[PDB]
Amino acid sequence: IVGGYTCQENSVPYQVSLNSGYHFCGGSLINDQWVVSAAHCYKSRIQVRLGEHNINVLEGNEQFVNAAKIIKHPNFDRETYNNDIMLIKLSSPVKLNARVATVALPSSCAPAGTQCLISGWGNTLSSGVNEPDLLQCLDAPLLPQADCEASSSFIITDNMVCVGFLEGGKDACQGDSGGPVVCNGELQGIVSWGYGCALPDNPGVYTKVCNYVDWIQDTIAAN
Ligand SMILES: [Ca+2]
Repeated sequence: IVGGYTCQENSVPYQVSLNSGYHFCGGSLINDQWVVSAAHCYKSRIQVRLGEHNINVLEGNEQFVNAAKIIKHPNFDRETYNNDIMLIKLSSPVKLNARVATVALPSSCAPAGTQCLISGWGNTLSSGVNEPDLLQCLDAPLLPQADCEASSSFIITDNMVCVGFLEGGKDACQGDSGGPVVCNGELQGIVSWGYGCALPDNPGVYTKVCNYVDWIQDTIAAN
């Protein structure tokens, strides 16, 4: 997260870190045994880390659980990142508490202008790379598609939504991928891609979770 602020410790209880020997993506806890992330974050094996604040220091609220099933959306397109969503079923249910909690799925597609919270342990620089120890937060609004593409060097599909600032300076970045965009207590987006990070005229692009509520529920029920 570039241009954000350090989240208060465990203040984003649904935020998880996907780890394969190091942090590589984020995710969101949606029930005691399922995590939703981005399909581009797929790996053959993944350890899910919950209750984290400092990912490099054991602070006492961590729960590390291995992924049992890692299910990418069947229509995920690696070239365009269309349908960039994935479900992870944990090998065992986690213990839900104040610091490890679930986030609700969207009841509808939120409108442009809705204020949200984006979070993650991704790169904090708009140039170069800096991986933060502590979870970063960013208050950002959903943007109108037309506004987003006006002077950007990209376009988005109906399964994507731009979130952020047209002026740049504040945005998600590499390492935040798969993480949450929560608005009014509902997961409306998943960090997916962008052109650079925090660059003017190039807001971040996120998977529009409201288009996948049925797939998510069906998948969970089928497994
Ligand atoms: Ca820790």
